Amino acid sequence: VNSFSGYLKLTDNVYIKNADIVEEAKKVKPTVVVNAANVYLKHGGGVAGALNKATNNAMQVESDDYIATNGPLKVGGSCVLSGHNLAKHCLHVVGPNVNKGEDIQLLKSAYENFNQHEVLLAPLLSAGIFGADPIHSLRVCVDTVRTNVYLAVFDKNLYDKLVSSFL
Ligand SMILES: O=C(O)C[C@@H](NC(=O)c1ncnc2[nH]ccc12)c1ccc(Br)cc1
Repeated sequence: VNSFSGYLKLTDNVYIKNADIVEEAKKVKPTVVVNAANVYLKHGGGVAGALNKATNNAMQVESDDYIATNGPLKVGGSCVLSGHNLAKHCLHVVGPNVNKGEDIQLLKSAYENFNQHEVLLAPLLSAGIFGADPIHSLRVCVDTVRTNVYLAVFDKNLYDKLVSSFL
């Protein structure tokens, strides 16, 4: 038993809701919240900009130190950093950004990072400003992630569509 509430069950291990991941995070304090990161951990907009804003820019300060030490992530890769006031940990996962021309097949590799964590609150990778089809991101998620994933979908109209087209 865990503390997520109002999610619809899509599969044995994937759940979905219409929620603001920032607000869901501040209420659940999940062990892991997933950031929709880029390779530079520059959290300017989308989910990343919102999560970072909710941390009063502490996420960005920590991220800049990480990059200065380690260099950029790989597309499809991830790193674990602090969750600040939102979670114990933030898993920064880089899905491919279609608006940069990155290979959508890397989306499966991105979701594989979720399997290193028993339970996660996450957005749909490569959705939103990353330019991928969220219905596809959902199919890859379901077919790749084996751990328990609680997906927060900000847009109500999209949430209803994700639901009604799901197989
Ligand atoms: O859910 C959606 O509409 C898709 C969109 N999501 C979010 O912008 C999101 N999601 C959850 N909480 C949030 N608070 C604020 C934004 C937000 C998205 C955009 C870019 C990438 Br890359 C991946 C996903």
